[PDB]
Amino acid sequence: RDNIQGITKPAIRRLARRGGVKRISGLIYEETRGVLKVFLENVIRDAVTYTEHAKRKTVTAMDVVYALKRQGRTLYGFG
Amino acid sequence: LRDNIQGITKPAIRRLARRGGVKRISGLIYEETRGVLKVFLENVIRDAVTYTEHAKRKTVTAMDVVYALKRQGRTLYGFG
Amino acid sequence: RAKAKSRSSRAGLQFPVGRVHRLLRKGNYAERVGAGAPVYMAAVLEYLTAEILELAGNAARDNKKTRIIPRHLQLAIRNDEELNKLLGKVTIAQGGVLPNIQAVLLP
Amino acid sequence: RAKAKSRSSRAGLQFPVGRVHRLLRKGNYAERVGAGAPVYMAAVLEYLTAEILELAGNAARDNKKTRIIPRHLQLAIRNDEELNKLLGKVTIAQGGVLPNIQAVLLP
Amino acid sequence: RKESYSIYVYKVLKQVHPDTGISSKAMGIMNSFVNDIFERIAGEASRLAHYNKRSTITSREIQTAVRLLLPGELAKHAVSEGTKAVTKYTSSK
Amino acid sequence: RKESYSIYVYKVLKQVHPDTGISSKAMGIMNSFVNDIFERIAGEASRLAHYNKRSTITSREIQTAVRLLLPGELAKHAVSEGTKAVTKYTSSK
Amino acid sequence: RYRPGTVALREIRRYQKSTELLIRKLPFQRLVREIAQDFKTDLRFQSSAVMALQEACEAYLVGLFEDTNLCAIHAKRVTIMPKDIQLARRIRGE
Amino acid sequence: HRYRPGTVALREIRRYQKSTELLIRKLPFQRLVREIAQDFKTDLRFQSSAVMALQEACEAYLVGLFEDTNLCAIHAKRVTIMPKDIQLARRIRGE
Amino acid sequence: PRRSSRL
Amino acid sequence: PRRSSRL
DNA sequence: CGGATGTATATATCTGACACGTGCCTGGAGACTAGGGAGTAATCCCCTTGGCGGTTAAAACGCGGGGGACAGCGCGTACGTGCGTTTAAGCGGTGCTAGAGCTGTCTACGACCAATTGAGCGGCCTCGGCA
DNA sequence: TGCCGAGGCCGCTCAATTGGTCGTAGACAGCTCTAGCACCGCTTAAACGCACGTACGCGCTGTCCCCCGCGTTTTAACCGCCAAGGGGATTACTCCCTAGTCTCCAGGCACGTGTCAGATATATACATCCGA
Repeated sequence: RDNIQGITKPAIRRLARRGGVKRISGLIYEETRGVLKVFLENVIRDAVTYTEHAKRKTVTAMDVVYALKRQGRTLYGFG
Repeated sequence: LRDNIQGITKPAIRRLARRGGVKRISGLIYEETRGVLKVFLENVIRDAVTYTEHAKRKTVTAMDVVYALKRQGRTLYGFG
Repeated sequence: RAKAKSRSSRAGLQFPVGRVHRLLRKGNYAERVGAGAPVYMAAVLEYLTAEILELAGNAARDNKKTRIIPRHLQLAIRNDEELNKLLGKVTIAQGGVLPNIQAVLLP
Repeated sequence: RAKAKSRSSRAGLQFPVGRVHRLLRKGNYAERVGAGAPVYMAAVLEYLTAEILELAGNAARDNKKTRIIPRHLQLAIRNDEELNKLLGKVTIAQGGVLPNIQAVLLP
Repeated sequence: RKESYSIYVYKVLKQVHPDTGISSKAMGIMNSFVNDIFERIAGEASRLAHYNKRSTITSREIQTAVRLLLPGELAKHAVSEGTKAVTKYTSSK
Repeated sequence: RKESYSIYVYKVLKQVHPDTGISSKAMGIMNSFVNDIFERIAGEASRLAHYNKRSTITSREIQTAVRLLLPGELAKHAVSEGTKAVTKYTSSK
Repeated sequence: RYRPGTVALREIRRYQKSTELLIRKLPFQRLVREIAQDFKTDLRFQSSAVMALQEACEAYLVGLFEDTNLCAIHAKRVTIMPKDIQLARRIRGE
Repeated sequence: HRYRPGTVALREIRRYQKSTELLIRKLPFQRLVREIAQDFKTDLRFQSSAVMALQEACEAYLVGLFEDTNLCAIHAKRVTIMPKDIQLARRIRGE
Repeated sequence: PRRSSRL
Repeated sequence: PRRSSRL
């Protein structure tokens, strides 16, 4: 469905500015898109597995929190 | 016991670097390596001695060392 | 039968000793739980909470504000060294980052 | 009593099912343990063990040896991609490293 | 009926800063923090008891778990707080 | 008495490579590996049972914990092995 | 007009002071559903679940960029590059 | 006869990446371990296998760190490793 | 108010 | 001889 | 091309660790009963999805220019290679006792159950901290 | 200049507290014997110190091309409002699956033993490097 192109170049620039970066080469955007896709696939697979084990049709914030904690990425503020 | 960090000599550090795949070494590497090793060893031994003290023992054991290493994400195979 | 006195006030704490005891008993941790364990655990939890809240309130006052927000929590945690070591792999939602620019990039 | 039939023989396995059942029951994991869980766990453990041993035997044969040693085990694990992912934070004693020299250091 | 630590966190906040509020998002974050620390300490104590072939979790296991998990000066002041509460609770039976 | 997995590991080795042996250090390493994997799987299953307010650990929880722990192709074959063994066991009583 | 670098420093100072999310919510949600399509069909989502995913992703990317900056400064450069990103990820272990 | 600089180094890399023995001397390492441990508790005894476990862990850790340091050095178009390479590697690893 | 000896 | 179909 | 220098090859040989066999004892299998955990069935209402219109914040695009990345060159110093000399690691016996491990008794402590009731949660209402 | 969410006020149910009983986990004491510490003498292997030279960090210069800052036009994100139903969540009820006991009995563990895989040297054929 080609929805990765919705992560636009100015958004990546804003993230890099929050990261303290001052100058950005023109090939960084495609690399960033690939890295983000890998990370998102890794998290969503585990979230869906938890949802399926509960015999549910709806993914929940606690599913997402458990999946994140499983990878050593604990997150506060969503239950 | 004092000044036992100098027993980790320059040829031994060179052998470790050779196993690591390094081809050239500057002369200031050895002091840095000694400091890094001392920090790591202190971190492991503190936890091992805590495990030994909880059991009311006077002898540190291989299981104490293995538990201390596993507590830090450095699992070791081959000692029980 | 006499007047019921809570174990929290008996130990001089604010955290719920009985609730801590029930969670320990039900959490599949060990076959049996001793009597002093909930008291010790509640004391430790209360102490850590007090530390974090004091630092966060200091940050809130430094921002000329009355209410504590996640930004203040994040600032306190990341500015305290031991707390930063303890909460090393934790993300605080809506927290932000510490202001920091490398010296080489400055004009 | 119509003679004792091993639970491992009923499942067609080599790993012990009764011992796995006892370990699950004594390990403070839950209040109750179902009947097919030890069978499932024993099957998974046996499958993984066979997977590692085949590669270790191949490495030993390539080394012109009859017996498997930690060096062979380490070579097998580090050369298999998925096993390397599974055991990526494990140190094997007397295992050594994989031979690898960066291309820019060569003459 | 959902239970949380909100009232106790608020009591500690009133003790520390008498004139200062807290928003609901920050309260949720504090709830997450308390639950996380509880889980860490309880797991460490359970591992210790299993290692020493005991079947009980006592205050000695909690004290050793705190030393293993908290860094530096945080452990020293936490161990002193826990010891004081146990000896005060025992005196009044 | 010190129980271990040595005889079962040896049987599996005999049926994979008939004319091949193993030394005691390698056997110790294999024992460590088996214990480590057992602990990982059991811990994940215990957490799964707790998250859903269940009191028992069944083979449905073992299967889900295997799908969370093993990498892609390893998990698919491990699930096939575990399902086949339970079916054979069930049609034996 | 300003010299190249002044506006960049001002933007760094501006974005290191706030806490709002920097990606657009609707495109992010579309991408999340697209990815989830491959694991199960006809899946519903909670708004808080999507929000948690976005917060985690943004924190991860910001951390990666701050590591890439160090890698770029090590090589006596100012511009970040795909080689810097690859080195940071390789050392991290991903 | 005299070899050119680098030939012996490559031969040494090839030799030491093939074997599995420990590369540090046992008695000095044991002295260092006891000296460090004397600061946490006095009159401590050690089992024989505990010292060996400590040595294996230390050597594996240092070899991995050197592997990362070499990549950091190569990234800057160099062949020699320097203290700043170790510092960058440890900072990225999170130590 | 309640203060800390660590700070 | 037992062999793995994954390989 | 040619020589000195490490590489792998095939001889023998000997030793100690691996693989196998035995006696027994403790843990696993068989059979039975009892209770509650979980599996269906059914209903309520919360919240997720889908659509429409407007407004305006953000994205997309083109242009000009300067500053940063990259290649090339020269130089001096610091690290690698090799040799002679000094040190202390490794090995093999011997002695000694500190402490880890095991066994038996017997109390104090924690699980369990019944009866009360006050702590804590849900629902409302208001005003002042904050954008 | 507000407007909405933080804090404070009741009703009420349920989970924490008090009191008593029972059984076993663990604390204490005594005994055994293994292994961790300490020492001594001998070989020789490795650490150490020195000298020479070369190759590689490192600074300096020059060229160009590619990112940045800015103005303009197009796009769709966002926000408010509305409607419909899939499914999350709860309650009732029954049965079947797991825990707990008591007999039996054989699978696995400690122990002893006897050969063969694989470490050691020696002589040898052969790549390999470097300066001619």
